[PDB]
Amino acid sequence: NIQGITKPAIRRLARRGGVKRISGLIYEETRGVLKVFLENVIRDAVTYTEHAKRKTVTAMDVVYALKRQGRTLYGFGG
Amino acid sequence: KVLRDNIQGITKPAIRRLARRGGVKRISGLIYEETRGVLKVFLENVIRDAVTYTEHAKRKTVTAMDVVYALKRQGRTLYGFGG
Amino acid sequence: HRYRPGTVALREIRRYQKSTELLIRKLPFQRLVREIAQDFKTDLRFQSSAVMALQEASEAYLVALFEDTNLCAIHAKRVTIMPKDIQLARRIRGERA
Amino acid sequence: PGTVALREIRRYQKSTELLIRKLPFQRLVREIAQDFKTDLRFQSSAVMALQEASEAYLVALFEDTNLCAIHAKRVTIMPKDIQLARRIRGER
Amino acid sequence: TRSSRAGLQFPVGRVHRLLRKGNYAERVGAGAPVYLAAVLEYLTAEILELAGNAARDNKKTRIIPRHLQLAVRNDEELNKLLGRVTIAQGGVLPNIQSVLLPK
Amino acid sequence: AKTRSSRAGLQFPVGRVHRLLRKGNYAERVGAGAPVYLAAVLEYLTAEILELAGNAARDNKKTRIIPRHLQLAVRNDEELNKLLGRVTIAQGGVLPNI
Amino acid sequence: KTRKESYAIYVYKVLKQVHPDTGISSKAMSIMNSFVNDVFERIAGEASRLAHYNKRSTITSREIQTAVRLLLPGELAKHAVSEGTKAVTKYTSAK
Amino acid sequence: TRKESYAIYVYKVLKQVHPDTGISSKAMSIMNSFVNDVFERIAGEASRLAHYNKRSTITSREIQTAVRLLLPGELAKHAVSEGTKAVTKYTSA
Repeated sequence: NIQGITKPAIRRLARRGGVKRISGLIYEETRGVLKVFLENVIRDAVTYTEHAKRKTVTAMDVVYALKRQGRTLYGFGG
Repeated sequence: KVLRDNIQGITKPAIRRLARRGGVKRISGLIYEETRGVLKVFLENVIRDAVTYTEHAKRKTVTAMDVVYALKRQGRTLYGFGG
Repeated sequence: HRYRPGTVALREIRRYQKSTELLIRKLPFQRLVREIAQDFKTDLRFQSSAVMALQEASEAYLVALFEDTNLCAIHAKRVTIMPKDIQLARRIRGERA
Repeated sequence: PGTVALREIRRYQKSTELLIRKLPFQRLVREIAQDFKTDLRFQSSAVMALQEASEAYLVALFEDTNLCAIHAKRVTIMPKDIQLARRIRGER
Repeated sequence: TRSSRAGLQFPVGRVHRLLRKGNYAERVGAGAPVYLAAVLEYLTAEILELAGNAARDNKKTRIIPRHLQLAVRNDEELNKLLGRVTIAQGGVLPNIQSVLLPK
Repeated sequence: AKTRSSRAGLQFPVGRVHRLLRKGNYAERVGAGAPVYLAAVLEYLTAEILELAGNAARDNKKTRIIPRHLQLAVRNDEELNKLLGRVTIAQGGVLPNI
Repeated sequence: KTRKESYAIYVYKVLKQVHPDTGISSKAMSIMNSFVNDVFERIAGEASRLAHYNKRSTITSREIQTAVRLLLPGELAKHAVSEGTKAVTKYTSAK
Repeated sequence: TRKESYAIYVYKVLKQVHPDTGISSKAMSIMNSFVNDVFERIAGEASRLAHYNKRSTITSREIQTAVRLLLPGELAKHAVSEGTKAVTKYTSA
């Protein structure tokens, strides 16, 4: 599951970030970091959804969560 | 009375003590001027916000509440002076 | 023939910095999101737009983190990012302790 | 060399009293404020709060600077360390 | 309308309503909606200006997110204002560190 | 008992919390359980902090809690240190770490 | 079918005011609308805090101006204040 | 004039927890600042939550979810338990 974030995908993300040379342990460290980030954001989004008494997490929940975390996102009904 | 070059009132021993409380052991020579620059930028931002709040209040004196509001604006909340 | 190690990397940097299409294929990421969500509440549904928002935010965050990591590695006279670079970057950011 | 550095580190990490002297700091703050608008007065507690915030900020910055210096297999903090720390902080 | 009376293109009434209904203060004056609408209109005018410029540079007629991202990040003050905003389908500016370049 | 704090078995003033909630433009109307809940949360947090602050003062052989104690307490507790991760305590100081 | 609102048409009118022979995509329209909403929220919140800080109950044009000067960088804030004062004066002209 | 403060309640809690311990003036001020800061954060999150659901009132449900968003794990859990226990006690009495 978590491993579905393929090593080459991390390579592409790094390339877009401006990295030239990548270490082997990077890939796993990135997987951990992404796991933590998704954990926090999805926790907040669910929290909102639970308070909305809905079984369907909405994009607005994600936007509000990202705003909470100081990572505001545009393009999904800000 | 005019004020000039006060930024040098931040003497080298003071900056050194600060770094000591920051856990720094060995300090390069050029650090001091960079530290003065950083401090000047920080003070310019905080006092800009504080003076804005003071102007809105139509007061000629800057109050501690102004400073605390400015700091909270900068994401640097401070306890111990009200608010 | 053969391209010297390190050139195709630069070419890929140029290629990817000019485009905006997402770099993680959608379905694995979506399954990861669903797995993570399940641990907070059972029998949940997601709007596709919500999944896209999550993917955009995460990808942008990772790209920024990689930028900072590359800066850290360069600071150490290095050209390869290593786990210590990411750890230092996050530490200074204030994300990790 | 270096022993008294550690001694000072311990001494100033034990205490809390302010490290920047009071009157130079007040003069600097008055100057900076003057350039933003003339004829301003200050409550001394406002100056003290400003100094507290400045010192906290500088100590945290120095912590990050030291972290950067160690990352470069060095032990002496140098301006580029501060620049890297502030860049990563997202400051400008 | 009141946008007409103030030479604005942004809806003054909408802003006045949202100001009341957002629970920002007990009472809302008359100038405030006009002023806030004017500032919003100016800011979006700046954004659209630079994004259209970028779209011209990229030889396109319709603005896509990438143009907005380029206009924001290339501009210092807009980049500062949107310091904590990630724009969907925005991408990043082209930037390669010196030491990474071939010798 | 007359005081709403006594009704809820709380030390904090539920009336003051109610007034503040209303005189702060958070919403048109305020429920009656929200002031109680918020006052109880505030009281719990102050108690949690004061416990560690008194322990720190005891470690320093002092009868009174001074800002250094509050700092030590917050910065030594992972969760409290996170809640106040972007806050500065006047005269707080820093934790001894080399 | 719910009648959800947005700023689309006024954004388009301004765009024409600045780049007559140019269009915009829906994804960018959404981005622009989100930016409008975010800036509105920030300025209104700053004005609200302004009111409380001074023990007053009204968000007037002055509160909006000072919130703008707090929230925006130097040059952008300068031009924002110019535009706001101009529009407010012109509105008080007409009736 | 009247400068309201949480000083008396903080004193009460302190003596409940540390009867043989005092608090300095600066520490009392800091505690007051912390109380006000947490109050504002919780209330603001609750207000956002009310707005996000097109709701005109803040109930203890909003406060609870705001706490769950704001506080860390163990802190949030214990604070929630305390809050709902106090709410139940208030309702019954």
